[PDB]
Amino acid sequence: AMGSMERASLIQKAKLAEQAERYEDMAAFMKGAVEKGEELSNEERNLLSVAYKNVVGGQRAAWRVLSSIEQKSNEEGSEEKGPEVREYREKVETELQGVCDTVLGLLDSHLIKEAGDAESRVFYLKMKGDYYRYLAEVATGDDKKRIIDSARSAYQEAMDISKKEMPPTNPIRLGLALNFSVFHYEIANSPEEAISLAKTTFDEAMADLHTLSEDSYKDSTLIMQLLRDNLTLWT
Amino acid sequence: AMGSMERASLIQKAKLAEQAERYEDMAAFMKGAVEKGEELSNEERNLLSVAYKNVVGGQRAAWRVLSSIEQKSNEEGSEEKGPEVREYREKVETELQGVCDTVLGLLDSHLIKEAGDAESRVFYLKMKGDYYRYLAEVATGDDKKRIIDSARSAYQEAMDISKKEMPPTNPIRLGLALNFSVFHYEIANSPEEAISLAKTTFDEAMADLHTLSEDSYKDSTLIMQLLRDNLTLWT
Amino acid sequence: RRRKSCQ
Amino acid sequence: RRRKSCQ
Ligand SMILES: CN(CCS)C(=O)c1ccc(F)cc1
Ligand SMILES: CN(CCS)C(=O)c1ccc(F)cc1
Ligand SMILES: [Cl-]
Ligand SMILES: [Cl-]
Ligand SMILES: [Mg+2]
Ligand SMILES: [Mg+2]
Repeated sequence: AMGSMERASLIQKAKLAEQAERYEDMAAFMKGAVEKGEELSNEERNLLSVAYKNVVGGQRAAWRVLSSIEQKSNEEGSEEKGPEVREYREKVETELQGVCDTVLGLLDSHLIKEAGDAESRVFYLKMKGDYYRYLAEVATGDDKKRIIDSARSAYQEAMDISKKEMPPTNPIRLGLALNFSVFHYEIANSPEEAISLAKTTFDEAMADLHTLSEDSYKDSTLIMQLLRDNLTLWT
Repeated sequence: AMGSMERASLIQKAKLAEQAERYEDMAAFMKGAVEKGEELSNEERNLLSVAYKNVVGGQRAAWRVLSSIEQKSNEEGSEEKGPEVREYREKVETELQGVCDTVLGLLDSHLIKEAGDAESRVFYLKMKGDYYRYLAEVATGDDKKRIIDSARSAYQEAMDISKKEMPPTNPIRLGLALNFSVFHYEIANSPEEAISLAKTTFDEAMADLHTLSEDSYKDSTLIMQLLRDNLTLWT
Repeated sequence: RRRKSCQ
Repeated sequence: RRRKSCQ
C-alpha cells in the first residue's frame, strides 16, 4: 500500500510516526521504504528496528499477560471458563507471528543478501536472530527446535562477523551479544553460556573504552550496563 | 466481524484485552457486543467507554504532536519540507474521525433510544457530547459550528437529566460536569462558564458527601479532585 | 499541566 | 526485575 509514496516521504513519515508514538504506522512506512529495493543507511536501519521492536514488544507483552491467565485457568481447582482465553491468546500469538514473519521476509528479500559492510550485515543478522527468538518464545510444535536453531544460526553468523570486523565496544556488537546471551538464558536453556557470554563481552568492552571519544564512551557504557544488569539478575 | 461470537464471549474477551492493554481489540469486542442489540449493563457500559477512550486518546495525542509540527512548519523562516506533515496529520485525523463516527453510530443505533434509566441515558449522552467534542477539536470547515453545537446539545440534555434524577455526588453526574466544563473552556471559548460549572459542581457535591458510605465517598471525591485540578489551572 | 477530563 | 535485551 506504500508503493505510490516516495522513498524519502516514507522515511520522513516514519520519523513523524516515531515522534507521535504511532509505531504500527512507523513500521508500515519503513516496510514500504525497504520494499523500494535500495539499501538502507545506518539511520534508516535504526528506524526499521525501532518501529518493529515497538510493535512486537507490545504483542509480546500482551501474549505474556494472556498466557499467564491461560496457565492459571488450567490449574487444579480452576473453574472452566470456556475456550475464550485460549482463543484470544491464539489471536494475539498469530498476529505476533505475522509481524515476525514480515520482518524475516524483509531481511530475506533482500536486505541481508545486499548487506556487505559489517555494520549492516551484523545488524540484519542480529535482527534475524531476534525475530526467530520471538517466534521461539511462543512455539510449541514440531518446528520449535528448528525455530530455535534458526535464531542460533543467525546470531552465530552475526557474532562471527562482529568479532572479526568490529571493535569490542561497537554498540551493534554489544547489543548483539546482549541479545544472544538472553537467547542462551531464556530460549536455549543454557544459563552458563549466557553468563559467560555477557561477562566476556563486558570485560572485552571495558578494556577497549580507553580508545573512545566521550560520546562513543557514553554509547558503549550504556549497553555495557545492560549486560551488567543481566549478570546481576542471573548470579 | 464479531457477528459469529457469543455476546458473553465478546464481553469476556474485552476484559482480557483490557488486562493486556490491547484497547483496539477491546473496542472491537465491545462494538460487537453492542451490535448484538441488547442493552448494556453498568459494567458493560464502562467497558465500552474505557475501550474507545483509550483508542481515541492515543489518536488525539498523536494528532496534537503532528499538528504542532505542522504549525511550526508554517512559521516565517521555516524551510519547506513538502506535503508530508500535512498528509500524515490528515491520515491520523481521518482515523480519529472514523473512531468518533463509529462510537456516535453505536449511540444512535440504538443505545440512546433504548436507555431509559438515568444512569444509562446520562452516560450515553455524555459519551455523545465527548465524541462530538473530539470531532470539534480537529474541525476546521463549514460544519465546525454544527459539530460544536451537537456536543453542546448532548451535554445539555445529559446535564438536565442528571440534575433532576441523580444526587450531586453521583460519579456519572460529576464526570459529565467535568467534561462539559472542559468543553466550555477549550471548545466553546467560554472560560467563565467552565469555571462557574466546575465550582458549582464541586460545591454541591461537597455538601452531599455526608450522605455517602466510605466507598462512595472515595469514588466521588476522586472526581471532585479533578474538578479542583482544573479550577487551580484556570484561576 | 494539561487540564483534566473524565478518564 | 525483567532481564534486559537491546531496546
Ligand atoms: C472515576 N471516573 C472517571 C473520571 S470522571 C468515573 O467514575 C466515570 C464517570 C463518568 C463516566 F462516564 C465514566 C467514568
Ligand atoms: C543503545 N542501543 C540499544 C540497546 S542494545 C543500541 O545502540 C543498539 C545496538 C544494536 C542494535 F541492533 C540496535 C540498537
Ligand atoms: Cl479471539
Ligand atoms: Cl500519510
Ligand atoms: Mg571494522
Ligand atoms: Mg435517582
